[PDB]
Amino acid sequence: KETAAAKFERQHMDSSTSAASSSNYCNQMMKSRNLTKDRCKPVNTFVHESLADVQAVCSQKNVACKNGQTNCYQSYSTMSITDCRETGSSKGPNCAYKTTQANKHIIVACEGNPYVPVHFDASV
Repeated sequence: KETAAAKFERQHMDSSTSAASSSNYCNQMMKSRNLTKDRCKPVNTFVHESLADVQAVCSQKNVACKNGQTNCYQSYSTMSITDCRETGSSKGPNCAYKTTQANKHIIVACEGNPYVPVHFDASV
């Protein structure tokens, strides 16, 4: 099975662009990253920064996690991101997503050795 670190990269990293290119970005990306396999993942955020920049967040601002955990970190600077949210009439096997691009700090949960991102908690 996929490691937590690898799953985080597949689900949340997109260093190939600098921002959601169009309104169909999420429809394409959620498919390409295999997040629409057996169900449409309802919500997912892609970060448009280098993997190195996102991994660096694990040494940045230590904050509590939504779930009350303490291995969360908030990026010191804002980053380009794209939030993908499934929309109402979305059923299957065709998933429909609304694409919302923004520049915000990200909060990720980290763990392991190396100490890398394993979950995307939120963006502020």
